[PDB]
Amino acid sequence: CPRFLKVKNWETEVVLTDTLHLKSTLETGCTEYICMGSIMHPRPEDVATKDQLFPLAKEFIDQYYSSIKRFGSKAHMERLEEVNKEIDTTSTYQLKDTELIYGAKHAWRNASRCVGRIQWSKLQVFDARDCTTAHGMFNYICNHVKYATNKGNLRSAITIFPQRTDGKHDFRVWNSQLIRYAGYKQPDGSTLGDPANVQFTEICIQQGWKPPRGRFDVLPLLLQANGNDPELFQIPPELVLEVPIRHPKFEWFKDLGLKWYGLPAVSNMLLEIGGLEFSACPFSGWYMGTEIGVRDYCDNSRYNILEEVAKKMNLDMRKTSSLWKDQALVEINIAVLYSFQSDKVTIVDHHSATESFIKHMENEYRCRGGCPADWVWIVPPMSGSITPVFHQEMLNYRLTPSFEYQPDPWNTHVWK
Amino acid sequence: RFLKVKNWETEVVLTDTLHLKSTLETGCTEYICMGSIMHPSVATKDQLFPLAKEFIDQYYSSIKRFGSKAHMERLEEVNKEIDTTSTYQLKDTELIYGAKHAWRNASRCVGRIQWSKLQVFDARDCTTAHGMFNYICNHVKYATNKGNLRSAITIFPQRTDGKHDFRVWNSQLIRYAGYKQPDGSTLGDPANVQFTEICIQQGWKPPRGRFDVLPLLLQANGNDPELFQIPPELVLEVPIRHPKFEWFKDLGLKWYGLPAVSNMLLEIGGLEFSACPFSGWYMGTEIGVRDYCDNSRYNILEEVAKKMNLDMRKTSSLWKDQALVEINIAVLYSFQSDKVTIVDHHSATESFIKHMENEYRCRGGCPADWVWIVPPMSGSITPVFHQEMLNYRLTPSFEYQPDPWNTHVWK
Ligand code: HEM
Ligand code: HEM
Ligand SMILES: Cc1cc(N)nc2cc(-c3ccc(OCc4ccccn4)c(CN)c3)ccc12
Ligand SMILES: Cc1cc(N)nc2cc(-c3ccc(OCc4ccccn4)c(CN)c3)ccc12
Ligand SMILES: C[C@H](O)[C@H](O)[C@H]1CNc2nc(N)[nH]c(=O)c2N1
Ligand SMILES: C[C@H](O)[C@H](O)[C@H]1CNc2nc(N)[nH]c(=O)c2N1
Ligand SMILES: [Zn+2]
Repeated sequence: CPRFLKVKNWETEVVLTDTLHLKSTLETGCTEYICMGSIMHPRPEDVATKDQLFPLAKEFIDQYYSSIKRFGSKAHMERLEEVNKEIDTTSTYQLKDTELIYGAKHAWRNASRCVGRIQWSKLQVFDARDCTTAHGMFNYICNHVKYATNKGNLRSAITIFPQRTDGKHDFRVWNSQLIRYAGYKQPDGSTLGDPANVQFTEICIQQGWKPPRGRFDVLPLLLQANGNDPELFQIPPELVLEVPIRHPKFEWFKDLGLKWYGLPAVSNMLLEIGGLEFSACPFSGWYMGTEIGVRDYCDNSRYNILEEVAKKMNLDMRKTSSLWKDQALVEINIAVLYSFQSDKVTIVDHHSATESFIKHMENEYRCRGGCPADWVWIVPPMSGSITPVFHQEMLNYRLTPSFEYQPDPWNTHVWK
Repeated sequence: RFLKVKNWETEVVLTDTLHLKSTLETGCTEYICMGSIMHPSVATKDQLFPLAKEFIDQYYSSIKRFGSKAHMERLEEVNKEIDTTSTYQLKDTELIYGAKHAWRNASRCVGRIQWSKLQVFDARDCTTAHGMFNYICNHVKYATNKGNLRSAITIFPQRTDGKHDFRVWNSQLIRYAGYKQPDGSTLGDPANVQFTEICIQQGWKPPRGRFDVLPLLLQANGNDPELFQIPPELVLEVPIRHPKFEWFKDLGLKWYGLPAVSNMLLEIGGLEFSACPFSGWYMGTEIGVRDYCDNSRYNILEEVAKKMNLDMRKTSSLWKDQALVEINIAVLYSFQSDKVTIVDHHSATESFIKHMENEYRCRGGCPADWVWIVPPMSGSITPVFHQEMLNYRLTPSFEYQPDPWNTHVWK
């Protein structure tokens, strides 16, 4: 593998040099003869063996002591020996609080698909490894929601529940995000609410949830502790900050009855640190406007509102070459940013966010020797080429600590 | 192994077997993906015969006569020729097959539903830049067809020793000049400031306007390049106006109807065709987003947003996004009103999805570069954004080559 790789920005001519790729530890899915860079995702009994765990832990511990400028120190060699004994006697080990915080921040720093990583070192880490029950998980999650929401001055945070042991005692949040809206398939084939969440909604209903059957119903939490069957909990509604969507010019936009929640909090990913696996680790930041205004609202398989907005805008919808879809899409994203800013709920537009990411990427190249980035995900879903990331070459590779995908828990759970 | 690609909007899953036929590299490895790198980085008789044999085999497999008498005789024929000349010449049928398949295999091209409808002009008998100019004029006239554009490619003689290359020095046959001003800024098209200066330095008298059609700069058989003015009645242009903003025409904008890329290399069966201008018709965003609104291109967003009286102090007003849509409405409206072929990015990406379906069914796959296929605006409200794609390299192909003014040893 070549030692220095160059990436160029075709708009500014800036050339950056990447050496950090030499530290990559996992597979991308690509080969020498095929590129899988647009593939979205390129056994539960199996946990890391002693022999697998030793090198992964040393690699992380080494990285941690190098970061605090104590590599090779007495404290470094003693921590190595203590970890090695734990793995020897118990087949696993426990991270120190300092290492847990370092690992979580670096999984975010390493998340190649995240345009928001300029913030990676300002992450509030909540240590929930003492949790034993689903009620306890509910408590930790409510506190997380309240802290991160901060009455609209959102603060990035992660809550980390106990790590995997034998694979039969996993902690899991069954929700894909802490706050999402229910979706309901009707007998006639139409959908009320968010079509993305129909399957999960049906699971909640089977578990006993009584659905209000509206368009914007906050879903309950479905929480699994220690491998037990999951349990339902209603998030207290005063903890769910929401924004009604209105438009600065179009007085009729409010009459569409749209709203969205303030806190994006992904809850179905796995955090890997030093070979340890944290299967329940909900983390939250704040929104980029297009996540709501382009994807959530205008995806055909989501709320799919382009049609109705175009009608109320009295656009010619007969020919595609009028660009009526594009024109309505901009107005919708204007409304989303206006409504969040008016209510003083943190949000970032796609111009500001991508401009910050370029500055972040350049700094990471300077101080760290690189910045893994997934162009397919970094470039926003509208107006791609009038953001600076479109013209920026990126290298994608997988560093650890990392956030990973994991199978949906209803597909693997053994019901008690 | 068989590879699956999913459309996350329609849940259609296609199965790729065609990738198993590739042997050229992508630039990625198991540990690093270079899918967003623009260019991830003179044969011998021994390099040349396996390449020739592979291409002959796939041609005779394509015409349902694999292992036939003609197939066996063509292989032996090509064998003797590489032996005794260090190269070989393609039959006419093979030239046409190879050129259509280079287009078919172009992973970055969203227009490939048209790939088998390509007019192939054989220019392998050309010897001088005057001959190149004649062949190119005939291409332009045929492809333009009074607005009813027709896809075409003109293929000049192949590389021999690398010292006698035919080259079109222009990056496209029709482009507008760019002028580096005294006060530091740029008049015209900044993409072409360097090429324009080379044309001036070679004797071209520049009109110094905003849309000055560049001359052709043509190199035959490795000689110094020579300048030629394309006859203006051959250059079809469209004044851009808006269907609702009557002030838009006062911007003074125009563009040319014929996109004709002239700086790429065509590779067929180990042979290299360093001059092979090819042309189709525009997707509107190529003009309305990239050519007009790239920071390093015509950069007209501020001006348009001014005349729209948009609030420009905060990025979160999305004033850039509003002006961008209006510019692209004007381009599509202007070409359509003048009956010049153009396709919008919704229709084009929709056609590409259908093309992918066809290729998976009849060919076992379709190499496709998501980074290039997804249009530069309104990405996720086009169907290709939600379509998983596999990128891999098949030959015959179009390849990049160095700019001639970095190689050419003058005399
Ligand atoms: C603080 C403000 C943040 C912003 C503006 C932001 C922005 C984004 C956006 C726009 C995406 C693409 C999402 C999509 O297309 O649906 C994304 C993905 C991602 N973000 Fe960030 N993010 C933020 C905070 C965080 C935090 C706090 C973490 C973890 C601690 C994180 C980790 C990730 C990961 C792992 C992904 C990839 C998700 C996947 O592959 O499915 N982000 N982010
Ligand atoms: C007929 C209508 C066609 C349409 C609408 C079309 C559309 C496009 C577009 C939009 C691009 C991306 C260009 C950019 O972003 O700057 C592209 C790339 C490309 N097209 Fe097509 N195209 C057409 C015809 C053709 C033909 C006739 C050929 C060759 C015979 C061809 C070969 C290519 C190649 C090689 C590329 C990639 C260029 C590169 O890698 O730098 N296309 N096409
Ligand atoms: C912290 C934060 C802030 C912010 N503003 N946005 C964020 C977006 C994500 C995010 C996006 C897309 C995802 O996957 C879509 C998918 C996958 C497979 C199939 C269908 N769809 C997932 C999967 N967990 C997460 C994660 C964290 C974010
Ligand atoms: C046949 C046809 C029809 C149509 N409608 N559009 C077409 C666009 C291209 C096309 C686009 C971008 C390109 O690369 C930009 C670049 C590279 C390196 C450095 C700077 N810039 C090249 C490389 N020549 C070609 C090619 C053919 C087209
Ligand atoms: C097929 C394609 O990979 C898929 O639609 C991806 C494209 N890029 C994306 N980019 C972001 N940020 N989020 C997404 O969900 C997707 N979806
Ligand atoms: C850095 C990146 O590869 C570069 O900007 C690419 C991105 N995608 C593109 N897509 C198209 N269609 N045309 C382009 O010129 C580019 N440029
Ligand atoms: Zn790749």
